[PDB]
Amino acid sequence: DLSGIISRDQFYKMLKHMNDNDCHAVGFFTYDAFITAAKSFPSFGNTGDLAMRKKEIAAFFGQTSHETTGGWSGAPDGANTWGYCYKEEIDKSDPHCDSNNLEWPCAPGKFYYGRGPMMLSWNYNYGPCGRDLGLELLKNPDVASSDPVIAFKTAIWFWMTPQAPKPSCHDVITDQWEPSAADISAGRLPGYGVITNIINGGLECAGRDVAKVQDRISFYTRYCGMFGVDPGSNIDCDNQRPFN
Repeated sequence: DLSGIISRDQFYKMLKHMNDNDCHAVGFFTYDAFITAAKSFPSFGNTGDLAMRKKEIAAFFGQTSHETTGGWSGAPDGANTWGYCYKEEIDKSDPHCDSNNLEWPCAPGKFYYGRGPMMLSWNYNYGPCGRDLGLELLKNPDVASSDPVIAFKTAIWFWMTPQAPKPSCHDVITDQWEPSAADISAGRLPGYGVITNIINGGLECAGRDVAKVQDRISFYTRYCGMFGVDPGSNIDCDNQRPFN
């Protein structure tokens, strides 16, 4: 299974500062929770040859490490060793409630700020995620940051789920996505860049936030080196139009 693609040793070598006193979610994100969560998504890390499976895992941790990073220029061992420092958004002031969404209504008093490795946010994402995971995330979003299995499940759910016009990150990284004519025109080609685009393209790609994109790339390149895989082509999204 996945344990033969990413070992416990590898997991903690990647996330080598997350259990440091300087981080904020010490002991929360465990290797065991990761392996358990991945079982709800059997194709994740299990599609293709060993190099492809390792590249998928590197990409998943590259992106989620950025979403949860505590890194900066002077962080011990380098900024790209400080993934998984947070388990939820620092700024909790906004409930992230779209009261115009009728399918996934906001539960009164509840806040849908970012939680988990992918920083799942908004009632309209907690809703479908909860539906697909068989969990009451819309009524009780806080479970996404109190239970590390649920936390990882929300991240893997995001990774595996197409949200038109977007393919899933999974499909892109496993060479199962065939770009449309519109994608081609927009410079959206298979690679890590289009995964950044799927996750936060509107705020980062087309050169909108080079710093954030470079941090995403820095984690990914580090992890690819540790796994012994090539990060591949189209790693950046500075020449891609955001999806809509």
